[PDB]
Amino acid sequence: PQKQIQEMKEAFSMIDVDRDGFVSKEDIKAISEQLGRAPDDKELTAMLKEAPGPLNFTMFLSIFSDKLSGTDSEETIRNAFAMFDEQETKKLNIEYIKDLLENMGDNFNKDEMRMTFKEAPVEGGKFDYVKFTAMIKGSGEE
Amino acid sequence: KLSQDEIDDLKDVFELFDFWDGRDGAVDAFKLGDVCRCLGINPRNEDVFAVGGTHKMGEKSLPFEEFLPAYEGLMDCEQGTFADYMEAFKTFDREGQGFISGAELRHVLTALGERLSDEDVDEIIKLTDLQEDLEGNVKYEDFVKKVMAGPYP
Amino acid sequence: FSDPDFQYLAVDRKKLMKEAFDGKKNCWVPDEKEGFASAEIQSSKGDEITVKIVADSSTRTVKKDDIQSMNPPKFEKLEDMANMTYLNEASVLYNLRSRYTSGLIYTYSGLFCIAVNPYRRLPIYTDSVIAKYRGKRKTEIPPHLFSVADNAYQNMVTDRENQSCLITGESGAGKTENTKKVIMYLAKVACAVKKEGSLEDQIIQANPVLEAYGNAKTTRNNNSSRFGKFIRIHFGPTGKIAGADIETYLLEKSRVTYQQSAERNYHIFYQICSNAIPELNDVMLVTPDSGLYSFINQGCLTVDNIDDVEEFKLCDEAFDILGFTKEEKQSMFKCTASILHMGEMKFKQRPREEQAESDGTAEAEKVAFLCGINAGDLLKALLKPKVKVGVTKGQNMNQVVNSVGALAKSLYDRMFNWLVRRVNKTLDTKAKRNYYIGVLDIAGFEIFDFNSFEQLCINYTNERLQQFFNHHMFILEQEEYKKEGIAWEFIDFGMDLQMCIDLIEKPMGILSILEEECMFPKADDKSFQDKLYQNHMGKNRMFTRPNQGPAHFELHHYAGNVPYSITGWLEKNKDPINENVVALLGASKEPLVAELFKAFQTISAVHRESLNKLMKNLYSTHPHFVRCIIPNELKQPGLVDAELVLHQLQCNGVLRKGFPSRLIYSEFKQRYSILAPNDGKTVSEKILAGLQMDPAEYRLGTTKVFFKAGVLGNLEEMRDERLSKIISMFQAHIRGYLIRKAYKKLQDQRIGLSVIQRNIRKWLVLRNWQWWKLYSKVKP
Ligand SMILES: Nc1ncnc2c1ncn2[C@@H]1O[C@H](COP(=O)(O)OP(=O)(O)OP(O)(O)=S)[C@@H](O)[C@H]1O
Ligand SMILES: *[C@H](C[C@H](O)Nc1ccc(N2C(=O)C[C@@H](*)C2=O)cc1)C(=O)O
Ligand SMILES: [Ca+2]
Ligand SMILES: [Mg+2]
Ligand SMILES: [Mg+2]
Repeated sequence: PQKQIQEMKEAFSMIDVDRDGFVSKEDIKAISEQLGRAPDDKELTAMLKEAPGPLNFTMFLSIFSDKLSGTDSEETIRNAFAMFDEQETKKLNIEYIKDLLENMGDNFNKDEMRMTFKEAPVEGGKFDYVKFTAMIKGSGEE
Repeated sequence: KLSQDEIDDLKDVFELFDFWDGRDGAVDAFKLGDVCRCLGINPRNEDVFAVGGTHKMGEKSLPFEEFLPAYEGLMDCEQGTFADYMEAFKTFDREGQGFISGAELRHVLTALGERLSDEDVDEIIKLTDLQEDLEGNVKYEDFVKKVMAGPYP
Repeated sequence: FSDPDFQYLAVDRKKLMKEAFDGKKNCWVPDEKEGFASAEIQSSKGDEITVKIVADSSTRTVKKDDIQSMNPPKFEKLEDMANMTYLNEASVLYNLRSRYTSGLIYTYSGLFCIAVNPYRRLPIYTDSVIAKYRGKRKTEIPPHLFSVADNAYQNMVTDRENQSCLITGESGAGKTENTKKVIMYLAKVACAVKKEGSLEDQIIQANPVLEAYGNAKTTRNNNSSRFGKFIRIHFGPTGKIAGADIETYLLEKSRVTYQQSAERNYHIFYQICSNAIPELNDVMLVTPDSGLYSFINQGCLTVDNIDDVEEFKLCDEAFDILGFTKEEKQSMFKCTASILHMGEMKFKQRPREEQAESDGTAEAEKVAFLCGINAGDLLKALLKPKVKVGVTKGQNMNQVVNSVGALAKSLYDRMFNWLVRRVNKTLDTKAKRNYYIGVLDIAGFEIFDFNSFEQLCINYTNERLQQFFNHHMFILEQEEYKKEGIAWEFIDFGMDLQMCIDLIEKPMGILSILEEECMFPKADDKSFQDKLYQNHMGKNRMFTRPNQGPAHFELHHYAGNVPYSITGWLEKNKDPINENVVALLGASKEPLVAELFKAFQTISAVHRESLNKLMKNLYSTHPHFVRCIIPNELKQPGLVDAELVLHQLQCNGVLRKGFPSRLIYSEFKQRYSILAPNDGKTVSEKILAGLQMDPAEYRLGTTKVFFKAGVLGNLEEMRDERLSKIISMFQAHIRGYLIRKAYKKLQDQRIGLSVIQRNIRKWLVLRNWQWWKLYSKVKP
């Protein structure tokens, strides 16, 4: 979490159009419109209450540290997969991990199943959980 | 009966099987016998059925207040002493030295009694490491010892 | 000893020397060819011991069970086989067989005296031999019939009792030949010292007679005995033969006029017409062809190794020395040749209506001369019988052509009767008898395709001897019941055998019926088939077949069930001779005839006694059994028909019946330790005791241990099953071993999956958080 902060501010400048110090409820509808699919009214409104008080940056880095609490190391994650790859292939036969989720531990529910594999780096029946974890949260690019 | 600490060996293992077939608070009947083994036991096939149990995963899900009373049974049933096994195997040893030919082992383990699985036997060997001499025979006595012992000596 | 000229009656030399044996590799296995075969186990895969045929070095497979256990080259060609470590259904063959191919022909093997037919007159009977077996006991001199008598001699003299000497086997097994040699032996030893016999040659010579009258060449062999015999030799205080007396039984009377095929009517007929006594033909009006007389020219007319000529010449001399006279001797043949012509009295289906008619007269007339009486009264009363009810009758074509086939028959029988009678007279010396020895020779049970009254007899008569041997065999145990001291006075066996004997002869039995159902001409075979089933149907235990024919009721006998057919039984039970003839002949000129027809309603009434006699006489004679066996149907010596011998064995002494079973305490270890897997007798001692063994099903002995009924079998199951349950616990144990091994990972992965499954389940929620998208949206 350090260098990320430096990149955070960058994410703070773009949002803060008028540089009104903060992210006015309007500063959001800003870049988003000038950039994407502007969220619904309430979507915006109830998007601020997520933070205790008027968001400067500290409150910006705040609401962002919560949704990143239980982040098991990329290693523990990639090492959690290979725990099934009893052959050191850094890979899993798709139909495997597939059934290994939808029917194991907690019934990966249908929906959550799809939304995942949608981008699944699968190829040739294989499944590089390595590159997938590297993508699930981590190295790669921004 | 059983001891709280003993059941702690059942509680810990149960929530571990119900987990693999989905945490719903119920374990697959067929998977039941394979569970009871996780407690220093070796109940017979027929027996494991005498207390519920199934084959294809999808017959009955057992909960707990019912899973336990089942262990209560497959606990007053017969275990094979070093003797029994020895006396049995002997009923296949003609020479005397106490050696059993190769094929035969993989044969008796399948043919007679209750064949279990080509793989299995091939695993029980590849595992507890039993090597055939340079003729074609293994001293069963020395084998049956390894099985009785357990994978973790 | 040495080696005089013992070359056959002795298991000569050192073939016992050079060369290779294991209680396992070597053993006996089934074989469609030569019975069983020697092999070398080359691999064991559970219930299918794989072996290899040592002969052609082949490699077949045989189930553990079916395998047989081979004896070591020690007991090779043993004598009293009882000594073999192995005396099973296969071990017996290897020995006896190797012996037959050596011309050994003798093995006492246990308590018997087995002897296979050689089919080649052996030299092992010379006086040198006879003498070599004088007084000798039985455990030093090589095994042979002889000694079987020398022992049956001192086991007599010294025992002040009586000795019987039965000879079992099948037909042609060679009994009515060894019975001869046993007679000859007793002759050549204990002696008493133009015209007559030497009272040896008086007995020994009395053979070709009853043989050339009772023995006929039948498909089986060539000198088959068609009549029972029980010669008894008496002994005086000086332990010397003082008396003889023969005893015949059921004779094949239907043979007199019929020979299905490849058979010859009773010998004499074939020799009377051989022209052996040219100066006699014109005394029987016989001209020799015996291919010319319908009555004996049916079957084959000349067996291959029998020279009727000498067979007759000798048969001639026999009578002389036997104590006969010109008359007697001649008279005999006369009534003998008579029958020959008696079957040459052609007849005519006369009335174009259906009546009585003479065809020629020239022949028949000749018969009237031989027998005596006038052809007139004869051919006359032969066609117009006169036998009232205290009137005259009329016979048809059959009632006459089928009439002679009664006269002539009934004659031979009567003749034979007087024949033996005559003989037993010339050799009954009213001397001083003290104890008699005795041999009995009569083919045993027989189960033809179509069983008739005659069969009922032969079988019945044979099933009475069984209760004898079977009884004198129970004693032999109630003696090794003591050696092992257990006294099984908890057995009521032996009566089940009295289910046929009793029934078959009791005052209400079949013989009692067919013997009374004649006291009235109402001989309706239908009124018989009923009356029988009106008294013995569904009460007791006796009532499809291939190539088998017609039958009315069976009889759970011993060697099997004989489907009897009472069809035309009554008339067969006696002589349907036109009394017109009888009385007529009963006044003839020839003494033989008259006496044969001079003046107990017959033949159940002759056998229900003759047998009672024999039996109630044997049960007073210490027995000496001898079993004969036929090597081959080809009757050519040197060969052994595997399946053949084997069979003949499972009827005699291969033991047994429904007695207990005994098993050495040593062996008991291996096939029964496993039933209580938790030395000797001591070992088992507890097992059963702890097994709560119904304590009435056993009696522990000193040699070994005894069980009651097929229980060892009852146990065997407790094994085959239990033993398997062990394998189960093991395999089940193997399963309980694997799981453990994986339980580490089965629990280790638990956390592994819980990692991903929860990491992603928390990753998506993030990719669906307004802010984040916003952040990623801005990733400049
Ligand atoms: N010991 C022997 N030595 C030489 N040839 C023998 C011997 N025993 C039997 N044979 C021959 O086999 C024949 C038939 O034997 P028999 O003694 O007549 O038979 P069997 O046992 O009396 O027959 P059954 O039971 O009355 S049909 C004899 O006539 C001989 O040719
Ligand atoms: C031999 C016929 C033959 O070999 N078969 C049988 C022999 C014995 C038996 N037994 C017994 O011995 C007792 C009861 C029984 O069934 C049956 C068949 C012959 O010709 O004597
Ligand atoms: Ca579950
Ligand atoms: Mg701003
Ligand atoms: Mg005979």
